[PDB]
Amino acid sequence: SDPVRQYLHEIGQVPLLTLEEEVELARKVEEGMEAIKKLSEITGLDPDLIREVVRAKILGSARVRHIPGLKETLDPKTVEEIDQKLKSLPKEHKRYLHIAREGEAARQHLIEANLRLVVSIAKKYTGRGLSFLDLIQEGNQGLIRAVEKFEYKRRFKFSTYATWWIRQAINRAIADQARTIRIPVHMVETINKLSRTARQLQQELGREPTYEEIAEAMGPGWDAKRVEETLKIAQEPVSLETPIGDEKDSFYGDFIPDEHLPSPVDAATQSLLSEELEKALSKLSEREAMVLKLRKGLIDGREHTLEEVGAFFGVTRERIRQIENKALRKLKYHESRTRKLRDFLD
Amino acid sequence: DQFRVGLARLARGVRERMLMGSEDSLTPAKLVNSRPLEAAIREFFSRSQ
Amino acid sequence: EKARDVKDTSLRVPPGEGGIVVRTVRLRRGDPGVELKPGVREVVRVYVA
Amino acid sequence: KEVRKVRIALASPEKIRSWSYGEVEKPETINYRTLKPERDGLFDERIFGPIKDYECACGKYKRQRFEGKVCERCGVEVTKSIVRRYRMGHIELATPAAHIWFVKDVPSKIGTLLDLSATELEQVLYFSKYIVLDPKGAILNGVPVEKRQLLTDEEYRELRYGKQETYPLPPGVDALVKDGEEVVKGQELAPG
Amino acid sequence: GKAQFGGQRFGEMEVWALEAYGAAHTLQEMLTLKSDDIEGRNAAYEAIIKGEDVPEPSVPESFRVLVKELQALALDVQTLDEKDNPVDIFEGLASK
Amino acid sequence: QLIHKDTGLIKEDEVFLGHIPLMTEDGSFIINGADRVIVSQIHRSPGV
Amino acid sequence: DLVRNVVRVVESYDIDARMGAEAIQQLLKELDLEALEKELLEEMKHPSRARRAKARKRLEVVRAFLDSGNRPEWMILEAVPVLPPDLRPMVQVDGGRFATSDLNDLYRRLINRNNRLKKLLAQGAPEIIIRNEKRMLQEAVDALLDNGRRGAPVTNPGSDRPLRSLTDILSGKQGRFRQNLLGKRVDYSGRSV
DNA sequence: CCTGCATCAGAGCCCAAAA
DNA sequence: TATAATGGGAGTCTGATGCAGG
RNA sequence: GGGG
Ligand SMILES: Nc1nc2c(ncn2[C@@H]2O[C@H](COP(=O)(O)OP(=O)(O)OP(=O)(O)O)[C@@H](O)[C@H]2O)c(=O)[nH]1
Ligand SMILES: [Zn+2]
Repeated sequence: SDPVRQYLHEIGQVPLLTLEEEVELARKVEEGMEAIKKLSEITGLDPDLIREVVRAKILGSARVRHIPGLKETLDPKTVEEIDQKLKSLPKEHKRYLHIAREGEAARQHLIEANLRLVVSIAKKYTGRGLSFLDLIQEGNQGLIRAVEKFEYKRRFKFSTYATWWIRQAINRAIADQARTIRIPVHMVETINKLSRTARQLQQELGREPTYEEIAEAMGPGWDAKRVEETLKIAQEPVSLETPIGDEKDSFYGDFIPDEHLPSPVDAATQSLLSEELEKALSKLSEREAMVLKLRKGLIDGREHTLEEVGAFFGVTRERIRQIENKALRKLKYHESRTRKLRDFLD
Repeated sequence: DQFRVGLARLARGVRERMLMGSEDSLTPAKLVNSRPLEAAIREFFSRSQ
Repeated sequence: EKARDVKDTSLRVPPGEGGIVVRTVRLRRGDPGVELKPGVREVVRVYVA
Repeated sequence: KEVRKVRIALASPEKIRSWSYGEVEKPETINYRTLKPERDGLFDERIFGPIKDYECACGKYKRQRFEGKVCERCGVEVTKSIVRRYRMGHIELATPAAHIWFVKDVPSKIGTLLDLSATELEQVLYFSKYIVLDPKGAILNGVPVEKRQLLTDEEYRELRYGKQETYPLPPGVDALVKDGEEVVKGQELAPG
Repeated sequence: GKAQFGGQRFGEMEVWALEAYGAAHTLQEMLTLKSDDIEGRNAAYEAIIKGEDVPEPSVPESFRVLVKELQALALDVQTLDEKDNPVDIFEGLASK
Repeated sequence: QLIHKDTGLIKEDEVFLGHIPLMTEDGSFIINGADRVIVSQIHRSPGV
Repeated sequence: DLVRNVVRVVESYDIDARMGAEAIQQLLKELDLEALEKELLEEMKHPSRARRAKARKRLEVVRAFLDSGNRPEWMILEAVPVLPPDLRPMVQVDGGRFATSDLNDLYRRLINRNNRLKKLLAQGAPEIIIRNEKRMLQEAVDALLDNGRRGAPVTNPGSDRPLRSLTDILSGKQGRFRQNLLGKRVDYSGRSV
């Protein structure tokens, strides 16, 4: 009924590995990877395709899907076709198939037996914007990376190598997913640096530092202006549903106007402006209105400058610039009488 | 009461820092992050009912 | 008349309010003693009685 | 035509897709520097419509002479920006998920149809117990497993992976049995 | 609120008042042209400044929000005519 | 004062914890420029 | 066994047993509603009063789906709809600050877990890990549709405020119906002493 | 068969609402 | 990318209805 | 917390 408690119970069902057991599983995974490489040469296939086919039979029919990068939809037909070419190999070649299968099996057990390690690292990273289980799942992702890269020959215990990859995965998770406005991982690193720096500066000075005091402490390249711009970028958004007051009946979003949609006054104004504009180009001449109207466009916006204007106005090409002026000129005289258009300048 | 909460939160930071990064080269000034305490007091005065 | 680069955002007077301007405080960035919240160049306060 | 009636009904996953203008592939919202929407994210204009009236994202086609065109470069339709209130997106789940209204609103609608109690439906949905589609002749604790039976994890592992146990031998003590040997329950393997 | 230049809240009990009087066109104005019916309120203002009478109202925008919110809950809300055929209250904008 | 339970090492320093708001003479506070009051709270006394 | 030169067969079955909404979607698909009506009608002819009572409640749901034309497996989601953006806005307020709707954080949680699930599947993670990921996905869908309904309410970090889900928006005094639908703020109005 | 017993969904309106 | 590190921290009162239990 |  408690999702953390349930998961803790499930990990506790896989016993921890002995030094021997740890080395045994690790050994089988490495040999299996080498087996798949060799199986590629012999067969003329793809090492990844073989690996997904080998892996499919260990986990069972439960998981069958297209894998991003694989050339074949990885449906029961293709895994049977390809598995039958692998089981049709001679005894000395076919020994490598058995190796790959057992490699994958040991990998599963190795991962499962180390899940408690991830919990003990993730619990220390709580409170940074990802839920505990989100931290465990990202931590588990690194553990998978660690199992694939582990070299057992170095005689190191597994826990030593895994921890680097698990710590790496959680920290990348926090940097990627914690913000409504996503920030590049490197930029998040810089922001955190300013925080630590200012926090030191406040501890020696007994008061808040200025932008200038932080810019000095950050070294060359930093002025006060850049510290401020960085802080502006680091601002997290706030919920529209944030309550205002002790009565539970007021939201912040309710105090925010909608600036996009035209207001009744403005919508009214736009209709009235189009109506006076066309009822104005026709009171000189429609044709000198037709030449001018094409040079801007009512609902289109057809302003180039000199080329395009070569085609259909009705004249050749320099002339349209001139009738643009007499249209604009007669409009200008005609405007002083019907000075109703002055007020639309706001 | 709000002060006591803020002090206990700062202690979480102390115990967690007494595990990571070298069990020796730490003074009290580097071990303490005052952010939890400042927020609790600022939280009480600016937003308590 | 070229369409101007800037628009008129001036602070005005709400419906039904108003009086005599008795004081003004102007606070910029880069004046002694004042730093505003990030991004804010200057703050002006007008007290009307 | 005039509205005389309002019907409300369930939506198939096909129909949910019949509404959708695109899949939201990323938790990203808007770009931190440009403040414009992130491509394929929750505000993407390629899915839900243009931010500005009759104007595409990159600005190749900027006015209403084109309505219905989809810009080749940036992918945004030229229409009224009002459509960002109307057009739906969708998320394609990897594994199906139950709609909580039809589970937790009592008596459960799913539960009544399948003759599953409140406790049972919780346990299957929240991954506490297995429910059997095809026993394939399995039998557990002497009785055959029948379809729609609930199994715990331990019960499932015994059925699915077999039963086994490992016994530690005190260091240096040699075993009283040989590798490969069939063994009865209670037989002595080592001094302890 | 006064500081936002707000409108007065005409609430559930106020609608009942208009209903008991049977003033349907007054009530409909409160529910459409004087609030969230966008096509109607823009059109109504234009009519008063031109001396024309205000137009018959259209679909209120907060109902369209309600429809889309039920779709986000995976419920199909369909407006129908007398012949049981679907009626499109989005005027083609949300369909491919 | 830092004490190492393992070693014996002692490093002592005075660390800055931030600011605490002060009450004025008439019993009020100044929080972000605005004068404020803290209202007393009645409740059930601890005990048995 | 390539060392011991033996093929072991460990006693165990090809049994099909599943967890979660995926299992349920199948059982709901494997319902012939016509038959279950027939069965429940035959059971409706029976004493002890309780037998007839339960067959009725069941028969009402069966008949509901039958008349309507709805398939029971639709109560399970494959594609989850996404509400249009202007209804969950991200807007720049006066100060140049951004203010955003709670639905965006609920969707982000969902999208991350879905993406992580796609990745864990392609990389062939163990069943324990895929199981954890799948149940977290249910909880993320559960918070999106009705938050707080089952389990701990999802909150923004460092706040006790439950995030406002689709169900909270529709229902209650502050809900869509009783706030913006049966009553509204209006133009051409004023107030005084 | 009947009764304890829990889990859930209810708890007035409008205005300032000083964030 | 390599000493080893392997199971978490935390908060009233009403009436109606569908449920395991003498 | 304050107005009817
Ligand atoms: N519903 C409601 N009404 C309120 C509230 N506060 C004030 N009122 C109004 O306050 C009024 C009280 O009026 P009274 O002056 O006590 O009326 P009365 O019966 O003549 O009493 P006297 O004037 O002393 O004779 C009622 O009419 C209410 O409508 C409130 O919070 N809720
Ligand atoms: Zn474009």
